[PDB]
Amino acid sequence: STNLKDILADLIPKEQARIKTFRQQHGKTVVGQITVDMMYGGMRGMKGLVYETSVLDPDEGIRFRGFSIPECQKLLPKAKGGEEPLPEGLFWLLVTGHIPTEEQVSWLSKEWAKRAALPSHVVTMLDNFPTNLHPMSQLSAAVTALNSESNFARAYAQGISRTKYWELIYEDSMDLIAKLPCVAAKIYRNLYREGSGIGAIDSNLDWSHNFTNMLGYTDHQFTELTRLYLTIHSDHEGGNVSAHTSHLVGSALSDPYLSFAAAMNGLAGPLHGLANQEVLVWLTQLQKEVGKDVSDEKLRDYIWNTLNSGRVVPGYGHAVLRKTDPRYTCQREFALKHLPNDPMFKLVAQLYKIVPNVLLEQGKAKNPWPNVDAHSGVLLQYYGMTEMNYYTVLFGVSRALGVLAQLIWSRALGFPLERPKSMSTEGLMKFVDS
Amino acid sequence: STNLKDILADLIPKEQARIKTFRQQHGKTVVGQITVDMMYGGMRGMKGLVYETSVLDPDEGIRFRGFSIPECQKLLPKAKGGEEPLPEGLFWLLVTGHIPTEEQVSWLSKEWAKRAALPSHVVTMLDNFPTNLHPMSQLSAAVTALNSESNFARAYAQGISRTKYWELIYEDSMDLIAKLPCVAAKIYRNLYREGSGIGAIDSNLDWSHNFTNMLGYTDHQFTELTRLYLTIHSDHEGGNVSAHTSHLVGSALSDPYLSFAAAMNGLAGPLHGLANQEVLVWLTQLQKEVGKDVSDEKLRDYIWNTLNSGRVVPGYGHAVLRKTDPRYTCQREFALKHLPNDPMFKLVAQLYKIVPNVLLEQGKAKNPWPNVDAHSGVLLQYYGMTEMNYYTVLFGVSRALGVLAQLIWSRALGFPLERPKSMSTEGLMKFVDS
Ligand SMILES: CC(C)(COP(=O)(O)OP(=O)(O)OC[C@H]1O[C@@H](n2cnc3c(N)ncnc32)[C@H](O)[C@@H]1OP(=O)(O)O)[C@@H](O)C(=O)NCCC(=O)NCCS
Ligand SMILES: CC(C)(COP(=O)(O)OP(=O)(O)OC[C@H]1O[C@@H](n2cnc3c(N)ncnc32)[C@H](O)[C@@H]1OP(=O)(O)O)[C@@H](O)C(=O)NCCC(=O)NCCS
Ligand SMILES: O=C([O-])CC(=O)C(=O)O
Ligand SMILES: O=C([O-])CC(=O)C(=O)O
Repeated sequence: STNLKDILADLIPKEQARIKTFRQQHGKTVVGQITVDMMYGGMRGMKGLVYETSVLDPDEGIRFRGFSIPECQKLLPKAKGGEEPLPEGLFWLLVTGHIPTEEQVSWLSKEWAKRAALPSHVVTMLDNFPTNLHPMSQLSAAVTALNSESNFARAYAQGISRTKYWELIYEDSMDLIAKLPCVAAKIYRNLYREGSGIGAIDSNLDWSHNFTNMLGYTDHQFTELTRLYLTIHSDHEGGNVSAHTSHLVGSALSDPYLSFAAAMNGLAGPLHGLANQEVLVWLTQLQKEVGKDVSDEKLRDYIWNTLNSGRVVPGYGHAVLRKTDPRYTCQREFALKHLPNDPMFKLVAQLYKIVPNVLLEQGKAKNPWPNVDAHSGVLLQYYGMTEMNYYTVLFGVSRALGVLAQLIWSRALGFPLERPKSMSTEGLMKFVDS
Repeated sequence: STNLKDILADLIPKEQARIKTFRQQHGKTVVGQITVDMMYGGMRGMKGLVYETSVLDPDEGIRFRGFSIPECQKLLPKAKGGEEPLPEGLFWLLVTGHIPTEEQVSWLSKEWAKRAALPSHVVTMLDNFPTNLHPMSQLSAAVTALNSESNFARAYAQGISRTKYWELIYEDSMDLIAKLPCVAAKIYRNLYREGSGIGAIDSNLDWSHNFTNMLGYTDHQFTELTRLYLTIHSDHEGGNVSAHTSHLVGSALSDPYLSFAAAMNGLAGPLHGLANQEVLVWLTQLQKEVGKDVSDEKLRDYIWNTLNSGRVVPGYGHAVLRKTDPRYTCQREFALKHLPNDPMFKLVAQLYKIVPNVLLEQGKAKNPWPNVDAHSGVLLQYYGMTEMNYYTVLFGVSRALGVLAQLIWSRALGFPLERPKSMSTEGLMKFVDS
């Protein structure tokens, strides 16, 4: 009806049947080869897992259940006075494969509003943490401590049918999504608002709005940016470190809280969730070095120096993507729509033109075009979100949507423990020699 | 000399050269095929990663740097008045590929004794946690909060050469190993010893002994069991969920603390680190149902019922192993040596004979023989370690040794971000159809 759990109950049998047939006909079909280099090279280009919620196409970028971000911008419900898609509807899409109605999204905002209360042990933990404990650590720790609240963990220990796993996983996932802005906002306030209270959840507000309210912002366009941000960082296929970590830990039947916290520890890594900060730090050094106002000619020579030094241009490139990132494009649209005379944004715009050509000549790049992280920092900074250490928390809150959507499906489809075979160098040499 | 870091500094270049040559000659060599079923089946039998510290051979079980557990029992230094190998020496083996001297192991015990102090924010967090927060959650949270202490995290943000990564990773890993018994013991005392202090580290004691002292035990043979336990659970190749999680999160350059905490969230999962408890719970139900003293004939009929009900016999089977687990064998040896007239152990012994034959006839089993978890609970319980929820913490403290050993090498060898490609069902169907 508007009850997601019932709609999902109807979808699951159909998907189980489809997969069962496909495995019966094509289980033994070879879809790729594993080389020595793939084993040493982090499984690069290895088809490794099934992940239903999103598929990253190298040339066009991300599709959410086969929908592009432009399609999502147009189709997904917006807040009444807003233009930006609500992350609620994105989650509905990832879970159901269907664009929700307005009423479905309204129902979901209300659900998450009612599940958001933190247990007091987690409030205490958060309030006692020192200011020098990184916000991503605080998040992960708190989410792990939330596992006390887990339906799945409790029911599993009492012996529960395999077929009922997804239901408890759904319940925990909805609970975690609900609580995450409260957790995230407590961290922000404890670190940068002298430990002031996060205030009330409003049952008539969407998730992003309750979040920006608890963060202590009121600017309507910041809420709009947050809706966009939370929508587009939500999922990036299954092979990224945070999706894969959530997937792997979850495959051992760790509850959503544990699986998500482990994902956060992966997103905290420099090579996964820190690029936003790296970009902003690089832009700041840029201005410092050549000046806050620059012609396109100087700017072109700086890139070259960067590269000759053997240093990357942050925010350009991607592991699998090979064209401009649609997550970048849509932030650009927001900017030139809402802050086009922003000096930092202008630099971001400038680099868009210049950097691509360079990286080409250099050769080594595969993808000479920008990723999402090239553009997120200047938007956030524009609206007073200046605490760069905190940025990966926003990413984390976003990424819950995609990874938990998929976790529900992994349990509904009965995906088993992920357990590849490892080899040593010595072992792999003898293997090859016979 | 006796400085591990210097010895490891000498080993690394040689291994880099060996791998570089091997990739140049054999990078493009195919070592396996990926099928649709492997993607749906948790990468089962997929050669997925390089993991140097240990290799699980399906027929003989685990080798630590090519040494068996029997070899390890004989070669590895023991405590002076002891017979059981010290986990210190195991860690030395995994790190160096070499059996340490007595003096090397003594040096290592002293190193870990000096690094063990907890920061006060982690003591506070632990002391404030409620009793209904699972010990594995408490561990993971505390380890994550320890990331405040990370050398690697700090140095990376200041820009550090790739070539120096392993050194800071070593430092953090040694620090984490040191602190882990203190963390683990604080949890145990807060949960089951009314929050009494963990008392002092003794700089002349080995790690396991300081650990059993902080746990509040004095029985010499418990310390001996702990040495054995911590040695044999230390590593089980790279494809298990906790090793792989540590490996994946670590590949994003998450520090050892974050990587290990994420591993713990995976070990907390029922299908990875809970089998010990499942076994004990099953044995208890067993006695309850058929009686605490039984002939081998009744016992044989119970198994059958279990199986006809569509329920597993816990502690039998393995994902990759296909014969009796040497980790099982060596606990048996300890038992029939130290507690042979233990009623629970006798049941464990009885099941050894009977269960294998059953599982055979049933067919479905691949491995009809016992794994390590069949045997750990009765040993621990025998010595008063009766809090089953806590058992996976012991496993966790053990598993640090192997996963952190390998983390050092992954960073020394410059292993890149792990990033396989995922596919949807829909996508994988179209892929196959062309
Ligand atoms: C995203 C990124 C890590 C992808 O790494 P990758 O898949 O290994 O990249 P490639 O396979 O294209 O690497 C080919 C070469 O181009 C280099 N390269 C890639 N992107 C580059 C960039 N934006 N600037 C400079 N050099 C770059 C690589 O370092 C490598 O050089 P090398 O041969 O000297 O080692 C890489 O493009 C990068 O470092 N970008 C900047 C950081 C960033 O924006 N990250 C966020 C996305 S995860
Ligand atoms: C360890 C274990 C999970 C391995 O799983 P696996 O690799 O999928 O096992 P297999 O491939 O051998 O499964 C073949 C069949 O034998 C069954 N089986 C395997 N071990 C069994 C056991 N000890 N008792 C009963 N049935 C068992 C499986 O459930 C499966 O039955 P199915 O066809 O009805 O689904 C499995 O042996 C098990 O459940 N053991 C008991 C729990 C345990 O000891 N786990 C700790 C080690 S991780
Ligand atoms: O795709 C990746 O590997 C990393 C990333 O950009 C993301 O997860 O959003
Ligand atoms: O090997 C596995 O997959 C699980 C396990 O027994 C271990 O990690 O010790």
